[PDB]
Formats: sequence, structure tokens, C-alpha cells
Amino acid sequence: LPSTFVAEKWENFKTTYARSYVNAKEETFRKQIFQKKLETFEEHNEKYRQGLVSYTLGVNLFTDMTPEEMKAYTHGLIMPADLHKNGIPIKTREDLGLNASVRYPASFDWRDQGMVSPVKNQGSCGSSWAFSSTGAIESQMKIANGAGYDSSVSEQQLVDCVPNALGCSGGWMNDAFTYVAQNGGIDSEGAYPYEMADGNCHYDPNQVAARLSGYVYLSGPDENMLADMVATKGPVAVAFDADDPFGSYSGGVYYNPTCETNKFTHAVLIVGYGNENGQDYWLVKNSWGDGWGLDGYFKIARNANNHCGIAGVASVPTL
Repeated sequence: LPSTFVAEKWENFKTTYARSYVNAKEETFRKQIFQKKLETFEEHNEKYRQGLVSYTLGVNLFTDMTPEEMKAYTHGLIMPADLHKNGIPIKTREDLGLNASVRYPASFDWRDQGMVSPVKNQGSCGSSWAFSSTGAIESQMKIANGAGYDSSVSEQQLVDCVPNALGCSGGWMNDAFTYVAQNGGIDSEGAYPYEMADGNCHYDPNQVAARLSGYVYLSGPDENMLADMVATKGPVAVAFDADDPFGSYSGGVYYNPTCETNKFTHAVLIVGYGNENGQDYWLVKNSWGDGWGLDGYFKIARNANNHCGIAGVASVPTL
């Protein structure tokens, strides 16, 4: 890439993401990271146009960040001893309370019904487990109360209060769900706003925005059953292998030959599914701001042998 081109793209980046690099050495270092990443995007996006890969890479909040700085965003999950404490297993379709040989649409998107809350940004706190959890609770609230129902619940309450989560250093959605159910509710985001930092639990029982009776979880990585769970129960909290270069995804359908089905590093929310360019995909809400990916969302390979473990730890809270 021409140098003045990079320099312009770099100046634009600093301005747009409000970077403050206050000496030549900090500047040189960050621009080096940025330029190396740009080269990798060009090469990747070339393999894409040649139909060697299914997704594109692009500039976003991560482009001048080091692996250590990205860790909070992409690798904040912590798997506990019991992956589904107090959860109710979904083994068959009858467990969903649904009939045999009914057949839900082959493509679906909860946004078409207005049941997905706005995209949020977790920032520099490994709290994706909390955002996945609140996102799924908020979608349940809209399903029960209508698309226009203001549903925004408190990630900070989970970060501070879930007893055996580890806060900004990590956590687990199912532990968040069972906590909310046993706590007697979760506060609104207004009453208990996000601090992007660890804190001391100050839950207010008089500011509860939502209550849960529990949650259900998908017993095994059956993507077909997962599509039915999305279609009938609502957006599903899930986790997957978000190893690089996932962070720099900018469009298309994410497929990574090296992805593990057994490594759950990032928690997100499936809001639908479909197919494009001959590939089935899951449509997924992220928590890295609405500037990341496709307006805060991404597509990842579906019916590709539980790609990146996307169907491996799927659950939905129950109001």
C-alpha cells in the first residue's frame, strides 16, 4: 500500500477513534501496528475476492491495538466447573414445547420484529458474558411486552454482583442468569449504569427492570435445534472461539479453518440465521459498539460442524 495512502488512512483513524498519541515513539509504535494490520486486510480481502475465504477484514477500534489490549474484548470469558448451574436442558423439540414435523422459516431475523435492543459497547472490560446475558434478557422483555418496550438492563450489576463470576476479568452467562433469578431481579441500565470497571455490588431491589424464573440451555451442539430455539424462544446467548483475526471481521460470513469447537472466549447473542453465497450463517449481535462489523453485528458459518463452537453453549433466559 502507498505510504501517503496509509498516512491518510492513519490520520483518519486517529481522528475517528479519538487516539491520543503524545510523542513520536508512541506514534511510530501504534502506526506500525496499524500499517501491519492494513497489509493483512489487503492480503485477506484479496483471497476473499478470489473466493478463497468467505469474509472480509477491515478497520475498526482494534486496528492499532496490541493482543494484550484486545484480550479484554475477545477473550474475557471464564468457563466455570458446572457449565449450566440450575439450567433446564433442551434435548428435543418437545422440550421447547413444540410439535413434531412443523417447520420454521429457513431464514429469520429478530430485528424484523423489533425484538433486539440497540448494540452496546463493553469497552476495555472483559464483560462480554454480561452483555450477552443482558442482551438476551432484553430481547425476552421485548418479546413479552412488545417491540417498542424500553428494555435496557444493568451489565454493571452482573459485573459487581454475580458472586462467582470474576467481573471485568471474566464470567459466564448461565451464572448470570441463575444469579438474576435468585436475586429477585436485575436493575435498569439507568438505575445502575455501566462503569467499564469492577465495582462493589449496590443492587437496588426497588429499581428492578426484569425478573427471570430461570433459563434453558441447548444440551448439545445441534445447529438445527438451535435454529428452532432462535425462531421460537428468542435470541440465544452463545459463546465461541474469537481468536484473531475475528476481531477485524468487517463483513461476509466468518469461517476460520483453525477455529476450535471447544474454546469459548467470547460471549455474544444469536438474533437470527440465513444463507448467503452458498453458505448458511448465524446472524449475531456483538457488544463492541455499533461501529464494529456490520453495524455491531456479524455473520458466522452455520451447519459447518459447530464452527468455532457457536452451538456449544447456547442458552435463553426464561422470564
